[PDB]
Amino acid sequence: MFAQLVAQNVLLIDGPLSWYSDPGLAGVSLTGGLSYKEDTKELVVAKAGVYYVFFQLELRRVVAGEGSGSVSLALHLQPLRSAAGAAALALTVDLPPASSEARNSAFGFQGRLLHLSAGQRLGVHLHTEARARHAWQLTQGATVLGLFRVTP
Amino acid sequence: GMFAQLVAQNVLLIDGPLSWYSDPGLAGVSLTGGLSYKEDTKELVVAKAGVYYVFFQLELRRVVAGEGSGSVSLALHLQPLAAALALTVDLPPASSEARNSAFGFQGRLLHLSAGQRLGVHLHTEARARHAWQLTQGATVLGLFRVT
Amino acid sequence: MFAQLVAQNVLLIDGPLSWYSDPGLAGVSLTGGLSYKEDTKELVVAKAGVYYVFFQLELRRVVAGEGSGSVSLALHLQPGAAALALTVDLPPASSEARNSAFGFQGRLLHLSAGQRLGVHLHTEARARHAWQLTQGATVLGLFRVTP
Amino acid sequence: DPCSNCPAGTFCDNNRNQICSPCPPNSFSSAQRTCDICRQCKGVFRTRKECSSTSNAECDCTPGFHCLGAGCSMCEQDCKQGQELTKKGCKDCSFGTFNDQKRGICRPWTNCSLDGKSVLVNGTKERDVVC
Amino acid sequence: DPCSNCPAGTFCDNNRNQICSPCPPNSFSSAGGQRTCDICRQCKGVFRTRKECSSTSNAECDCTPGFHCLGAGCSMCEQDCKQGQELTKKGCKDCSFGTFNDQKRGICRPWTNCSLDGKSVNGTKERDVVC
Amino acid sequence: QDPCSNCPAGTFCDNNRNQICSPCPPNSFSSAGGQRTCDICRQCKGVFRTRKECSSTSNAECDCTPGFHCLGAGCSMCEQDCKGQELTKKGCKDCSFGTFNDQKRGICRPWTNCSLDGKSVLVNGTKERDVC
Ligand SMILES: *[C@@H]1O[C@H](CO)[C@@H](O)[C@H](O)[C@H]1NC(C)=O
Repeated sequence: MFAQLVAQNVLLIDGPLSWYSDPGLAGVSLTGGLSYKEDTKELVVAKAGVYYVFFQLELRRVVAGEGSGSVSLALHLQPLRSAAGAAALALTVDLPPASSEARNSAFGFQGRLLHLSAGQRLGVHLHTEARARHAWQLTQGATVLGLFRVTP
Repeated sequence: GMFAQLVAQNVLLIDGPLSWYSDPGLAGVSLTGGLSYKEDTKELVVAKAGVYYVFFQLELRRVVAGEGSGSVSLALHLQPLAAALALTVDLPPASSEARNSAFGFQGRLLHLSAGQRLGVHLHTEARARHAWQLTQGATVLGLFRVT
Repeated sequence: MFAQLVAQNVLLIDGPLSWYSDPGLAGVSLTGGLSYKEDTKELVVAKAGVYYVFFQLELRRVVAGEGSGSVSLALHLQPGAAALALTVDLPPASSEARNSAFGFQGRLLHLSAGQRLGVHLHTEARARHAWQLTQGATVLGLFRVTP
Repeated sequence: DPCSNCPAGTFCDNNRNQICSPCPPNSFSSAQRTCDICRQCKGVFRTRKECSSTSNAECDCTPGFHCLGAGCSMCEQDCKQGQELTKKGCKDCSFGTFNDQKRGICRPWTNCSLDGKSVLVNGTKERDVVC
Repeated sequence: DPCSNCPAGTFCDNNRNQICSPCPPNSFSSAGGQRTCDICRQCKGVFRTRKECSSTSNAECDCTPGFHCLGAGCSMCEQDCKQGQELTKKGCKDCSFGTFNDQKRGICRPWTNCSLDGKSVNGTKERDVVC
Repeated sequence: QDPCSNCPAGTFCDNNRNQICSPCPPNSFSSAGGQRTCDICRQCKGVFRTRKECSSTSNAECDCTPGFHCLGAGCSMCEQDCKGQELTKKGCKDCSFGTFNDQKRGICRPWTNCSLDGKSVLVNGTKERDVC
C-alpha cells in the first residue's frame, strides 16, 4: 500500500500541481487503494491508517545569470481535518541569486508520518516569491510526492 | 504498528534539550506500541528493540524583520551511552531577497536497544537569537520499526 | 530486508564511493538478500520489489578560511538518468564559521532482482582540499516496502 | 459519519472508538479527528487573545515593534526618522517627501515659492525645508 | 529474460504480466528491455521545441529568439551578448584587454593601433580607440 | 547481568553470531568494553598526517601537514601558519592595539615606548611593525 507520483509541471506558476499517475511511466507507482483524480489533481487514499508521506522538489535555473527568490510546496488535505488552512506537509527552497560561483539548482526534501482518513484526498500547491520566476523551472521528473503505509 | 512522531513544544531558540508533545489527541503527534515519552527527562523511550528509521525535521521562521543570522542544530543523543542523528540549519542574514525561513531534514536507520531513551538537544550560534523562532508544529522527531 | 552502508571515502575525488559493509561496524547493517561487492563498489539486491532508498551526505571544512563550491552524489542502477541525486553547497569562508554542509534525499525505487546499485561523487572544486566528507556521515540506506 | 456528530471544542477519538473527547491542554478545534496545537506568543510576540478550545490564540507585537503580514506573521521595529510604514514594511520617504517624527507619515516638503518666501535650508528625507 | 524481448517504443508491463505494452502518452524508450518508459521532455518558458517527442526518442529543445543555448542538450539559455562581450562555449564573457566589440552579437576585434598606422592616440571593452 | 559486558576493549558483542566476543574488523576499534559494534577508525588524509596509527584499542589521531597547525579538539581542522597575527585557541587573531609581530610564527610583543626610553616618536607603530 504505497504511491509515488511525478509532477507534470515545469513552469513556476502559483496553483496546484498536476501529476503523472500511469505506472508504465518511470518513477510513477500506484498500488492498493490509492488513486489519482485527473480533474481535481488529487491523490485519493482508500484504506485509512498512518503513512510516511514525503515530497521532494528540485529546481533548475534556465536563464543563465538571472532569477532569485523562493519556491514552496504545500500538501493540503481535503476534506480539511484541521478546518483552518494549515498544511500537512510543507517545504520551501531558496533560489540562489546567480553569483560568479553560481549554483544553478536547488533541492528540498521533507517527510513525516500523517494519520490519513479513509477516502482522504491529498493535493499539493506550488507558491513562488518571484524575482524573475521565468528564470527558474521545476526540474523534470524530480518533483515527487510519495507515501507508504506504516500501520497494518 | 510500532512507530512514533513527536512535536516539539519549544518556540524560542534556547540551548538545551527540547520538550515534546506526546498526547496523540494532538494533531501531528502519534505514539503506538512499546513507545512512550517521559515528561520529566524529556526522553522518548523504546520498549521493543530492533532497527528503526529515525528522522527529524527542523523548520525555523524569522520573527523580527530585517534581523537575525547564524545557525541552529539538533542532535539526537542515546541514553544509555557522538550524536546518533544530527542536523544543522543556516539562518540567512536578512537581505533584499528576504528569505524568512529555514528547513532541515535528516533520517537514517538506527539499531536501538530495548529500553533505549532517545533525547534531542538544540544548540544555536546566536547573532540575535531573538529574531528567529522554531516554526510551530514543524520541528518533529519521528521513527518507525523496520525489523 | 534492509541495508545501510557507510562511505569509506574522505577526500573529495570525482569517482565512485567505496563502502563499509561489515555489520560489526557502527552504522553499517546488511540483512536478507542484500550484499556488497567490494571489487565493483556496488550494493546488490537479491529479492525484487519497491524500496525506500535514501542517501545522506555530510561534509566538513578542514582548512579554516578556505574552500567553496559544490559536491554531488548520484545513485546509478546497473544494469544517463540518475535514480537518486543530491547536491550540497559548500559555503564560502566568511565571518560566520559555517564549517559544514548536510544533504539528504530519499524516494521509492522499484528494484529488479539482482540489481546492482552504485553511488558516484562529483565535485565543483574551488580548493577541494579544504573540504572532506564527514566520517561516518555519508550514508546510503534502503528498506523494502513491498511484501 | 460518526465524527461529524462531534462539535467544536472536541475531536473524534479513533483510539477510544469515535467518542467525542474534549480537546486536551494547549489545543483547539473551531470546526475533526484531532485538535490542533494552540499558538504560542512568545519572544517579540505578546498574546492579544488567549487560546480557548474553540479558537486559536492571536498575537500582537511587543511595544517598539509593529505587526507585518497576515495574522501578525512577524514583527518589525518602529520606523525611524526618514521612513514610513507600508504593507511591505518601513520603506524610506520618496523624493520630495519627509518625516520628522518616529511612527509618522511621509508629508511633502513645504514649497516656500508657492507660499511667498524662499528657502534658507533645503528639504530632505527627515526634514522639511526651512524658509 | 522476458523483458529483454520487448523493443524500443514499448515496456515490459509488470502489472499486466510481462507483455510488451506501448509507451503511454508523453513517454518514450530509445532502448529495449525497459520496465517503464521515460517521461518526454517539455520545452516551455524560454525553451522552444526543436524536435518533437516520439515513442522512440526524447524531444530536444532550443532557446526562444533573443537567447542562445548553453551546455550540453541545451541545458540552459542565455540572453544574446551585449556591447562589450563575445559568445564563448562558457557563455558571454567580456572582451579581453586590447580588444573591443561595437555591436550586439559580435566578435572581439582588437583596438586600431594608431602607432602602427602613423598617427597618435584610448580604447575600451565596447569602443575602438579614437586617433 | 549481561553477556556483552563480558567482552573487553578490542572486541564487540556479535549479535549475528550469538553474543560471542568477535575481534574488531579492519579499520575499526573499541576503547571500552560491552559495545555491540566497533567504531570506524579515523582517516588522516589531505591536509592531515597520521600522528598515531589506529589500533583496535584506540582511535587514530591526526596532526596537520607542515605549514599548517591543529585547531579545536582532536585536531578537528587545520589552519595556515600565522602571518601581524598571533596564534590563539580560536585561531590566528590579529595583534591587539599597542602590540605587534614582526616575524611569522611569532608572539604579540608591545610597541617600544620611546617616552619611557627618553626619545620621541618619528613614526607610529602598527599590527606588523614596532620608530623613535
Ligand atoms: C592607453 O591605455 C593603456 C593601458 O595599459 C596605457 O598603457 C596607454 O599608455 C594608454 N594611452 C596613453 C596615451 O596613455
